[PDB]
Amino acid sequence: LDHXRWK
Amino acid sequence: QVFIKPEVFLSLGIVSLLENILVILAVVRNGNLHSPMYFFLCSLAVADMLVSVSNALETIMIAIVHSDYLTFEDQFIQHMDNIFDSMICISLVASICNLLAIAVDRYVTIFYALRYHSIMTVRKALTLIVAIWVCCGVCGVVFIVYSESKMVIVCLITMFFAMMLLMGTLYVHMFLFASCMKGAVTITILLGVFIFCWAPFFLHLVLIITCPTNPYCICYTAHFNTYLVLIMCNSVIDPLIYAFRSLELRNTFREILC
Ligand SMILES: [Ca+2]
Repeated sequence: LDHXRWK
Repeated sequence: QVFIKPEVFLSLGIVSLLENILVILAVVRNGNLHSPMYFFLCSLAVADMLVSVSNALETIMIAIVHSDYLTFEDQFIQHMDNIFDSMICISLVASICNLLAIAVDRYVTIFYALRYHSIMTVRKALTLIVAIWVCCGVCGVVFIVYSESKMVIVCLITMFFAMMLLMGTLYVHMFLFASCMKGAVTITILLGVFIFCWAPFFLHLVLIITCPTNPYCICYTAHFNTYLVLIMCNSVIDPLIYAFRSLELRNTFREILC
């Protein structure tokens, strides 16, 4: 996973 | 290509959680703040709570998996990402719908100030609130469970852009009057903080959908992690505007300390 989305 | 220490995310999340808890407990502990227009400011507090809690939990999980402590059955991380990335797509549509509801209620009470008690009663406002939250729950899940596509991004873009038009129309109405002088001034600020905070992120994804491989845009998105600290700062500001503009809520807070 990673922060926010559509990075 | 830039990074922010997780302590920032966690601290902002906890502080905004405490502020919204205070707002809702103040409304419930008081007996005059039961008007149907004062419950939408509780629903907005719930939306900001969702954003703060989800971001704090996501930061904690990323830091925990990064460290040398557990193994998480890769499916499982990809599952809690979608759980966490979906209580922010709900707390965005919910914020938009609640700002629209507050604006419509204020417009009704300013231009139709004769039967507002007959039409907009407490129970009817509660029904509208629960309907809004139920609908936004489905809206925020369908998007995230179907985010790999391109239609979701553009739909979000048009939603934000149209609500920007509604804000602009309300502002231009504010300067040409022909109760109202002080009525719709709150929803003018609350709609001027949501736009100022969700704008840097929102055009960030009009770019990657238009100019992905372009040396200008490339060094624009490269600051992604600081368009997310701005999203929290909308939840640490909104409860403050209620305090510095609604009188009787302030007096309730005095009862909170003593
Ligand atoms: Ca995520």
